[PDB]
Amino acid sequence: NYNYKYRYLRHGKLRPFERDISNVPFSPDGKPCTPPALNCYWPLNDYG
Amino acid sequence: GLTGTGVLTPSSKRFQPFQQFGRDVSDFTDSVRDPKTSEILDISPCSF
Amino acid sequence: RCTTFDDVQAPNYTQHTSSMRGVYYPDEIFRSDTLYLTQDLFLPFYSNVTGFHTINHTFGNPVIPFKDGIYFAATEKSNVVRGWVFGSTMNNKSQSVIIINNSTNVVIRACNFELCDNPFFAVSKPMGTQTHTMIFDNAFNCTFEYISDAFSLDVSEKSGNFKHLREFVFKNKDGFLYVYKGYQPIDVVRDLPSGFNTLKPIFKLPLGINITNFRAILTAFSIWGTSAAAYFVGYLKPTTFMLKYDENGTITDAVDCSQNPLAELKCS
Repeated sequence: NYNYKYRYLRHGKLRPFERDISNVPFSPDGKPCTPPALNCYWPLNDYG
Repeated sequence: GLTGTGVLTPSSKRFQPFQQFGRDVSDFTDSVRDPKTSEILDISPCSF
Repeated sequence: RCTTFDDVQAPNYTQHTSSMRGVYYPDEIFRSDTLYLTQDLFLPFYSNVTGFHTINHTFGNPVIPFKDGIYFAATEKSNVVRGWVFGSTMNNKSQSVIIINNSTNVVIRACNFELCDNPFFAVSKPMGTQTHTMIFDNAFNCTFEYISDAFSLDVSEKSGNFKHLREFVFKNKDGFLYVYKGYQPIDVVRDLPSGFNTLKPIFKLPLGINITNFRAILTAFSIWGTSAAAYFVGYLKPTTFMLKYDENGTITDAVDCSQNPLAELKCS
């Protein structure tokens, strides 16, 4: 069942009752990247 | 949402439309707004 | 459409006093004849207020960060300042919320929104009809939509006394968005009058978005156009206040603790 995902790459933790949706090309120094560049991934990940 | 034990009576309030409780001086309820269109004081000291 | 006009000018950040404003009801619980303390995110007394003297040579609409709740005010005539844009990154990827009027009722929508560089109310000066309310251009991965109760409202340009003074508190708390409201007619030349105006707990919104940045929504008169009316912005602070209720059940005085040693003595 590869239809459900989560996110594991956030610049910081969360305030309570707050929801991130936007697939930002996560890079640890700002940096709008083009994944598959190095340290520039997608934060989305499946379940299996 | 409130229980308790007391003696009820009509009020003398200038109560507000959003308010519901009375908590008069320090968490002592003393006046409530009835869910069926009234406003009653609360002498919870019955006698003792 | 990024419909950005030409004469967009900013002042030199005129500073005003927050003298006794921003005091509101922290809870929905009546009391009477007390001196109640509370530690809650309030506007401080006296502090610096970033004035926006928006006139016909000053089209005040920049991007402003939110920063833990704002105090907002508007010295207006006939309800020009409807509409707030509350977003995270202020763009199409931002899960943002928009607070407007359809000249009849309050419309609040939270979704992903392609934010143009200057959408506006194309409001005619003699008429005041929102014909080019082009705000809902696109709508995808949408979450929330609310419509309030309809009530009487004016749109077009007026003048005279400072009859309309809006004072709002926009406060983020636990995912909820608190919106507080209170009204009073005034008469100044162009500055913030001193005096306290209590607010009331109108709106609690369960959205839970990354509230970081915000803008306001103007009415460009039919080329933009404004009136002799302005609006004010200040930042809140996690401090502690004392309130003095009357016998009637109304705030008649508020005292800060973190302001002056005399003030902490009074609230101590």
